[PDB]
Parts: sequence; structure tokens; C-alpha cells
Amino acid sequence: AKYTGKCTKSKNECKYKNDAGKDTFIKCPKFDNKKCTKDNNKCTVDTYNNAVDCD
Repeated sequence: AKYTGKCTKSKNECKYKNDAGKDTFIKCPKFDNKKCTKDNNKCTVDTYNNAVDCD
């Protein structure tokens, strides 16, 4: 439950797994003002209701 990964300030893209270990990237629509702006930061994907936890 709740996937954990990191994004990239380059173009913003939180990485995580959907099936189990499938390296998949996803933007941070949750915080359009506090989205991932760091490299290899701390962000978790919540498919439960589509909402990442970008730093």
C-alpha cells in the first residue's frame, strides 16, 4: 500500500511502481504549487485516489 519513490526537479516526475516493481513516472497534480522540485526527493504515489506526496 502506498508506493514510495523519488522525482526529478528536471521536469518533475515522481517515480514509483504500479504492479510491483515497474519503474513508472508520474507528475504531481496534487500540489501544483508544491510539486516535486528536487532531484531524488521523497515522494509517494497513492493510486487509492490518485494523489502523490511530492516534497
